[PDB]
Amino acid sequence: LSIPSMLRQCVNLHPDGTAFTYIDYERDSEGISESLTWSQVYRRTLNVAAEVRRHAAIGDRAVILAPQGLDYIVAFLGALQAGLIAVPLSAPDERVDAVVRDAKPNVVLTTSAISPPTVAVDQLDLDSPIDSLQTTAYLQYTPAGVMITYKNILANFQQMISAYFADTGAVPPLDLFIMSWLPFYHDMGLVLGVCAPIIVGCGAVLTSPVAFLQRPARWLQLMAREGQAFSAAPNFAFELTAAKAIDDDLAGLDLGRIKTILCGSERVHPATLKRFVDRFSRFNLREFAIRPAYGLAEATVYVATSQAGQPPEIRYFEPHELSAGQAKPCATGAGTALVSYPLPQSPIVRIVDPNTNTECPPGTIGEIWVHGDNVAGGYWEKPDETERTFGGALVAPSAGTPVGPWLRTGDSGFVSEDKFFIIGRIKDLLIVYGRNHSPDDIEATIQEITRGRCAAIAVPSNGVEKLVAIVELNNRDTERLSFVTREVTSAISTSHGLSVSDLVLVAPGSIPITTSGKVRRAECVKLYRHNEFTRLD
Ligand SMILES: CCCCCCCCCCCCCCCC(=O)OP(=O)(O)OC[C@H]1O[C@@H](n2cnc3c(N)ncnc32)[C@H](O)[C@@H]1O
Repeated sequence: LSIPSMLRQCVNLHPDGTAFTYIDYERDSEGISESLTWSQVYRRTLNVAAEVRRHAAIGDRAVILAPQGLDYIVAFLGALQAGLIAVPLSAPDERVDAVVRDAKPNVVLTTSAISPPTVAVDQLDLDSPIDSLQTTAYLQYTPAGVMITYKNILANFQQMISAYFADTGAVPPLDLFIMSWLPFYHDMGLVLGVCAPIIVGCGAVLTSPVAFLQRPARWLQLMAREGQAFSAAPNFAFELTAAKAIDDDLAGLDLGRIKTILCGSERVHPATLKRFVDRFSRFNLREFAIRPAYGLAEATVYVATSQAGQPPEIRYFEPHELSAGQAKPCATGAGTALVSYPLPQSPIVRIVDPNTNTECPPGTIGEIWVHGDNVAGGYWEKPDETERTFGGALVAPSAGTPVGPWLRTGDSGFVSEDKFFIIGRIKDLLIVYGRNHSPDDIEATIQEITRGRCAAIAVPSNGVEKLVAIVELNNRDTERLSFVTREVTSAISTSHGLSVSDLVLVAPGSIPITTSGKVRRAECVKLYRHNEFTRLD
């Protein structure tokens, strides 16, 4: 029923079984380990709940402001245990205090090392020998916090276990262990790192994303520990590992026991997936272990994924018609490549015209709408924004299609042969002469000339959008730069039929990224308009 009730059931069945293991690469370059059994985590969870009962009541919000690590886990788990609506955030910012005022928490859960009462859970006697809600568990973040219920989580996990383990009858192997470096304050990292261990019943090997960025090879190492690994990562993280990994760190590594590596949170590029398998197949990586996965925070986390026992399937479509709005399949190798996503059984996906609230015919591109019990009930204390995002109603629905409520994802997609495809985020698209061009395709054209980071943004000017590209380039003459500017400009002209209004050659690190690495094409637009970039001239 509730995460607290399942944790308590993990303690009954397997008191001394390992639950959470955190590898800390901060002091030692090769990492220091520490593990808790189900008994130890429950005990810390109970102790955090006691200190929280002293400051807040059932229904109050508890903001979690801690670095990655075991203390984050018992802070989050201690909140739900005391019947508080947890609020996972990142440790220090103005957009952190925007949440705090939107959520109005009655307690803050912090660490020594970093009006409402604040608790330092590290300084609490967490190993000292010795209620929950049943609807709203936590908010996932004008800032808008998604309301996630235990019914939301459980339903999504049931949809997940069924799709991810369809070839083994929705039963994961006895060997399974979760491995994640994803941050706990993000959709994927929190459900995979903190919740899945308890709901699934396996242990977790966890670390920080700054440790992965330092040395992306630790990801492969930790996955290859005893058992079958279940992990996840954004697309570019697959790139970063295929690039900056040394066969010396991978000395005598077995990757054949890996069970699932999810690729999600951003567009999945076939080019990136081929590099990953072509490079780590040497160490026995099974390619059907790579599972494209689509989702939103508004759906708890999961919407669709690739078939269980097969490697990712790739489809090909004519690029010219794609911009026109039409998906016309073409021969293998020709046109744009897109990862096929089988239309999910649960939740269900439909492609809808955002202007007429009516479904699109197959091959026609519209907005992705989602329906299912994993879809959240709305945004915390935001009635109007909840109506816009969650109040989707289908006009004259097709046979077998509910009329509502539908979650409007803001993503472009289409169906082709009972498979559906994700083009990209609508507001991030570039419209030029009625055609739609996606930044993921543009940057893929640049990212293969420069092999650095990019961002293809749309700057409005006197009634039209103009293509601007921020191109990170290595800093270590005034020619050579011309060869690159001229190279990329022509590569965008011939591959996309677009003119580059401005190419900003910046130093490495200039483009805004996340902690896991998603390029922030949103800020870039105003950093450009406010002339915040320094060019290599
Ligand atoms: C057995 C143990 C249990 C497993 C536990 C693991 C849990 C994680 C599994 C689900 C992974 C699903 C990605 C989560 C998206 C996210 O990270 O959540 P969120 O931050 O809300 O952003 C969402 C927005 O990102 C874009 N996006 C996301 N996936 C995209 C794609 N495959 N292709 C293209 N675009 C894509 C899209 O635009 C969307 O709207």
